[PDB]
Amino acid sequence: ELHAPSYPWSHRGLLSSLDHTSIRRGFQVYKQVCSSCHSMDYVAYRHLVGVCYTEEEAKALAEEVEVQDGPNEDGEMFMRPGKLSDYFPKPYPNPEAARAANNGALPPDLSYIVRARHGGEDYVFSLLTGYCEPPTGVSLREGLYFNPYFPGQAIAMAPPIYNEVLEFDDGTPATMSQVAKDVCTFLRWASEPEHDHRKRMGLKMLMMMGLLLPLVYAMKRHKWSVLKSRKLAYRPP
Amino acid sequence: SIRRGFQVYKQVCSSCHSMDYVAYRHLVGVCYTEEEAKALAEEVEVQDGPNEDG
Amino acid sequence: MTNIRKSHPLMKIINNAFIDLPAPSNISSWWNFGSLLGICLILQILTGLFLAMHYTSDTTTAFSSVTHICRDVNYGWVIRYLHANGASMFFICLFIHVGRGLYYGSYMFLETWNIGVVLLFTVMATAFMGYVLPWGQMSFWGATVITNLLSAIPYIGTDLVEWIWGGFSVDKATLTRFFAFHFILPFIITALAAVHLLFLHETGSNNPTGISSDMDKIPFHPYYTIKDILGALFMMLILLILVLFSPDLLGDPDNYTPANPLNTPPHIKPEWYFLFAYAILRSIPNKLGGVLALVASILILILMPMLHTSKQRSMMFRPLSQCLFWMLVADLITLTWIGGQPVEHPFIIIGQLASILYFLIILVLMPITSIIENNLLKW
Amino acid sequence: WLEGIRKWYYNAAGFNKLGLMRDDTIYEDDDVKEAIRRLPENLYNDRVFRIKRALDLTMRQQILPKEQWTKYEEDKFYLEPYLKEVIRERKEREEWAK
Amino acid sequence: GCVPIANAGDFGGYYCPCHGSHYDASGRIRKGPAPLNLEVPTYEFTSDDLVIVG
Amino acid sequence: TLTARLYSLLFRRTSTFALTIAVGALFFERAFDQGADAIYEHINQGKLWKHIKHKY
Amino acid sequence: MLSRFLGPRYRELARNWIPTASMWGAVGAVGLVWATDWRLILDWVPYINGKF
Amino acid sequence: LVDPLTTVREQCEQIEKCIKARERLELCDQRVSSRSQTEEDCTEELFDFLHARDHCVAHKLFNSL
Amino acid sequence: REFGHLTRMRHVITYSLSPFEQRAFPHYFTKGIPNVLRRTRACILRVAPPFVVFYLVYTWGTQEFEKSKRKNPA
Ligand code: HEM
Ligand code: HEM
Ligand code: FES
Repeated sequence: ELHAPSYPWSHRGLLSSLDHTSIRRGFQVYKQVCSSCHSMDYVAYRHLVGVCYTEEEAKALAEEVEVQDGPNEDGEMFMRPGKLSDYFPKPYPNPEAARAANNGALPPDLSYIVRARHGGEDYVFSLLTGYCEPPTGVSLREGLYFNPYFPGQAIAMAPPIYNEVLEFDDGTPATMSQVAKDVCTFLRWASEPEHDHRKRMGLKMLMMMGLLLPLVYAMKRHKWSVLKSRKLAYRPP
Repeated sequence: SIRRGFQVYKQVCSSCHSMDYVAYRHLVGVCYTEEEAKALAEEVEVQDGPNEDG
Repeated sequence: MTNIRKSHPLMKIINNAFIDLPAPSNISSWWNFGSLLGICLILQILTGLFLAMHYTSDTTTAFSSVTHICRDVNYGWVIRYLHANGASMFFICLFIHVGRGLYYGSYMFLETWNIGVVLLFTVMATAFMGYVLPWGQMSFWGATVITNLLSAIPYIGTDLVEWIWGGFSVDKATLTRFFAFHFILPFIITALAAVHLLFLHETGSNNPTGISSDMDKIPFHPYYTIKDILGALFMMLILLILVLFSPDLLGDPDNYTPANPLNTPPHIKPEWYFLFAYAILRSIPNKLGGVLALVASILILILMPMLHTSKQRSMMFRPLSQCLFWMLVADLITLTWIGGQPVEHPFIIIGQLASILYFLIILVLMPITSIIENNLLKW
Repeated sequence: WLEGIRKWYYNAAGFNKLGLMRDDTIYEDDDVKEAIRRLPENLYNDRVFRIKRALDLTMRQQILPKEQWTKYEEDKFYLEPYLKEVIRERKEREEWAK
Repeated sequence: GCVPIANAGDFGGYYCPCHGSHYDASGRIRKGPAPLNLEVPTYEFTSDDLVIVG
Repeated sequence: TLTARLYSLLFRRTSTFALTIAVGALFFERAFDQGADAIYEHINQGKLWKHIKHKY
Repeated sequence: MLSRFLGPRYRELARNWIPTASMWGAVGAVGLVWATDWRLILDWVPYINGKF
Repeated sequence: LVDPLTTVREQCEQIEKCIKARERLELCDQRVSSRSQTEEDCTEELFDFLHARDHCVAHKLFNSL
Repeated sequence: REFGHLTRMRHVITYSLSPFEQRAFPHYFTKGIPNVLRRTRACILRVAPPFVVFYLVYTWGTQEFEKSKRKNPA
């Protein structure tokens, strides 16, 4: 089938890292577009602190949403404003409610959706910026939408990303390609909350082994030069 | 005595206590026969999982 | 008045093991992998411990606990990916070790070679269970596919599966069972490795030339300790590159999906270090024959010392056998490539050809080549 | 003809480059070990030195200059008679045990 | 052993996604590699429709 | 020669050798961490949550 | 290998050890049936089959 | 507001490889639609055109965002 | 099997040199490069052909898969 092209992400470099302002925009698009139908329960508002939002900002975001907290004195379930430690709200109570809601289809959890799809971000980007009319001959079942990049060539998703879908606080034009770019960077971060630190540790390893290896090699050669300079002589009678 | 004690639990103690680790299946072959255990289990209503509507 | 190095019991054992042990002078770099195995083992025993310290074993908390180790535990992701890719490093070193033993005729050490085969089986089983542990889609479905092979065994076979599954399918019971087995097995591997070193020390290592080197022997400590340190540095370079720069290079992305028994991934492939055998499994339509060929693909190493017909021991002076050996290596690589691709034209016929050629090379081509070989040299 | 193939094989084998003779490269089983023990002292000393020089060269990953290569015609056959006798004695023992 | 998807495919019965085996909406093969038919359990009909499978 | 005086002062005694190694590690940690952090920060200038937190 | 072990006295030794080896195999068969509790065989021995 | 993706889309479609894919797909369209009943579905030529256009647009585009 | 009773060697003399009086990288490129070239020349004719055959088979099989996955004019 059709595989994704290799887009030149700012983080695709060996030592490059994610664009954290793009992560900040990506969280916004997640919260105001796909939070209605997708769950990211593995990540929590705590993780957002210091990577693309500050402490107070993340706290305000948590207070904006309301979550369920354990039973009160009367043994009754109740709502409360979310704090910095709650995980991201799940839009549907049980997965079956999710499947029955949209159309017999379960929106995959986005927490690992970048590392759970062959192609990574390039796929999901091409997924969102890939909707097109069916080619002549296809008789798409009602309630489905055509997306060539999706295996099965028939997404159950509706086109989520149109122009002016939201209002970025930075003021960047929320055009479709832009919005998809930040949502994909955010999704990569969600799937890999180590990408920043991984490259830093790798850089340290490279510039450190670049002197460790020649030195241990020199020690080996120094120790072995006793044998490698051996000069044999055979003197029979 | 086990068979009688189970009834005692069912009618008196079960109003406010529980033996969550014990299922009706355990009673088969110790204090109730298989059909009797079926009848005992069917006298009560238990929560189940989500339907097709969640 | 004496060295406590060569009089204290533990110190005497260590001294005879890797301080004053007479080693061949001309040992090439291919021998370093021996230690590169043990170090890997130690690393695998180490990191796995720190994984078992934040890993539950229930199907409702397996994947979640793994994600917890990756995202929340301080520096936990380093340990997790270090384990996942140190497994691949372990198997790369294992395959290169087996290749070295095959090429230089080290299988003449019968006890050490057989113990090595046992170690290979144990390591493969341990890695299989470990890959089952994180309870991904790949994990669950590969476990089902692999264990369902035992249904092919006549009579007892079905029962055996229900025994290992602890029920009717890979489920809650099997996950914890595999956790316990994956924990215990590496210590058995360590014991067998100690026995292996014992057996090897009773005869001494074999040099690349294949000839006895009792005249040119050097002490192990001043030379091969630093050689092994360099080897460990290189292996750490490769492993750390893998973990730090491209961790999900040798894995499969579908393993990052919670195991759902009601849906299978587009492809069901095992870990890479198993594909070479999986392709052989796929070669024969007869399921029982497939399982038998799967076992024989590894058990052939047992027969390998018997098939040795060449007057010489190694392959240093056997160009024809050298081309045969590299044909075998290319064949194994071909089987590994075939395993990944689905069961379609032309992968099916290529897989059958590769599987046939593997046994043809090991059992027939090599002994006949050695027979021609001796004749070409007056003996 | 065949001897040309044999000479090509001797050249491509590589043990000539190390100064080794044919019999130095043989695997040392029990029969070969007993044959080596049976060797006269003067032959044994040359065998040991040739083997040690070859191991040295392989340790440093080198070969002798082209002039000091054991030629195919000069490749004597010292271990062959002793190995043949040892094999004959072993065959006699096995036949008697039969 | 790849679980086939619901009633769809070439004829409409099944479509096994792993290596493309077809089965009609009876477990019976009609296309693809699909060595044999899908194997049917020891079903037991109760009253109405609550079939006790196995 | 600088190397000769350095050897006589530091490397002759294995105890002074170990002390030299220890202090060298102490200072090398700072030097290397500073250098590596500076390089990584320079390569990815303007992208980490330290060149942009000032905007919030 | 097989050239050496194919002998008159070698087959004679095989014949000598045939009874011990064969009824060692019988020992193994009975032990396997017992430990496994092989019902297929144990249904025919008179007293033991009463267990099932 | 205009999409930079859209802007780069026609520029990438103005490519010889994309051009060839265009009339391939168009001919397939006539073949499929003209016939009363056919399962031969022009997804293959659509996929070729998409692969060409998307490999083109991958190099571009990202330096406009 | 310890040093002292491994074998019996006579009339051999070996001369060595302290590691502190000889270079640890003696002509690492003056004779390193020609030695490497000889080593690879004396082994490539036996190593390469199997892997080159595998590469041909790989590319042929992959393109066979690709152009067997297309549509057949019918
Ligand atoms: C658990 C993994 C293993 C460990 C830790 C291990 C350990 C070792 C070590 C340290 C050596 C000495 C270094 C060397 O010669 O390479 C060695 C030698 C050897 N091993 Fe292994 N080994 C392992 C697996 C195997 C396997 C799978 C085989 C093959 C069946 C094998 C066969 C041999 C042989 C034949 C030797 C002697 C090599 C020679 O003399 O040239 N080993 N082993
Ligand atoms: C013989 C050496 C070992 C090998 C080859 C090995 C291999 C593996 C593999 C392949 C995995 C799956 C990695 C993945 O999720 O992708 C794994 C997981 C695991 N192993 Fe091991 N292992 C070894 C030793 C150990 C030991 C000794 C322990 C216990 C101390 C251990 C504990 C674990 C745990 C807890 C996991 C689950 C965590 C995870 O999968 O990331 N392992 N192992
Ligand atoms: S598993 Fe059903 S066809 Fe491949």
